[PDB]
Amino acid sequence: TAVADYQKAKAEFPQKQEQYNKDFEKYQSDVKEYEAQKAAYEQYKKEVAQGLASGRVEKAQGLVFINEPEAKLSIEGVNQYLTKEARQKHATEDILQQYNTDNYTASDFTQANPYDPKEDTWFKMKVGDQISVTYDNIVNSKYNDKKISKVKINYTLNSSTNNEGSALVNLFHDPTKTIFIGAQTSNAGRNDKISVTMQIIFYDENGNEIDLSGNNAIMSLSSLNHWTTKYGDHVEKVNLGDNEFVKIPGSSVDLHGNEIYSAKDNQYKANGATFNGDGADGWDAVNADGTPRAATAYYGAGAMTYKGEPFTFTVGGNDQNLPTTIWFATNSAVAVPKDPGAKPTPPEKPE
Ligand SMILES: OC[C@H]1O[C@@H](O)[C@H](O)[C@@H](O)[C@@H]1O
Ligand SMILES: OC[C@H]1O[C@@H](O)[C@H](O)[C@@H](O)[C@@H]1O
Ligand SMILES: [Ca+2]
Repeated sequence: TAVADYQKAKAEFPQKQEQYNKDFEKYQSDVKEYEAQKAAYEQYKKEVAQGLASGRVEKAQGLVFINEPEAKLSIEGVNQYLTKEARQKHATEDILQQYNTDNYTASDFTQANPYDPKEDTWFKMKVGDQISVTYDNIVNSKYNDKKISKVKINYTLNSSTNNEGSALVNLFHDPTKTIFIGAQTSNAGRNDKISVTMQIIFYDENGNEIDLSGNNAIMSLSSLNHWTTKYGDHVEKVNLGDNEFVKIPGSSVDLHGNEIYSAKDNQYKANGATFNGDGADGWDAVNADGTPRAATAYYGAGAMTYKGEPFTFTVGGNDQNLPTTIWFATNSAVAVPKDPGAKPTPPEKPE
């Protein structure tokens, strides 16, 4: 028994030290992350408490526009819907290949919408051609206690990364999930981009457009990834136009001119990021509904006071042949720093 115990402890000890080593490196990593989250949270709590500009996220928010799972689509200005057959044919493909516009041909598109208003719709957008999407059956949303009955979003593709002046769009029937857009990156040199200008109009129950001049419509501009690898210097940017930037404390995202983005890589700790974006517990992890999985989502986020005026998102920087994609969603779910909990404690040294 003493022998059994002894030989087991001896035999297991190498493994226990291996695991200890792993757990300690994790602890050291976790503490840097914890300190960062804690710093961001404390600054956020201060800004809310003291009424600094970033506190407007909690103090000025009159918009509730986060979950509209019953919304249905009415679309004007789209000429090239993806056929159901083509959608089906690409549904098993990896996301990048799904948005590789080189893998679609003209026979994959039709001028007649095959999608029910109640379902996510796929189409090719064309550079310069504004589309107008009306979303109604809006059940959960309001602005300053005006129930929202309908939302209209205009979208305009300004440029693409492909050489066809086009991008493939998955348009969510839920307007709070917005748009998933992508195209092949046809050219080398990382200087092409997908750029979409949008404008969102909310309507009240009487069908009138809602005046946002009370500056209570705080909208998320989350998941502005910037990664830099051998495969690209991929940067997601928003030009806020006449809307106002709301800085998220601790965020990698800041104002550079009238564009917001992360000036440095915010995707890989290996590239200097505070948090990794990738994986099920990376800062950029999302549910199918687009809702962040991660308390650290603030890190790749900004926000805006949305004044009802156009804004433009852009993504670009991929190397040639790596399709450029962005799920761009804006809604009232601003990603702010959250309570990181207890400081992680070092693991017990096995002895
Ligand atoms: O930035 C747009 C969106 O990108 C997606 O990853 C998710 O739906 C959100 O985290 C974000 O709001
Ligand atoms: O890390 C995953 C990310 O991929 C990017 O290409 C898209 O912009 C994001 O919306 C998503 O946030
Ligand atoms: Ca993103």
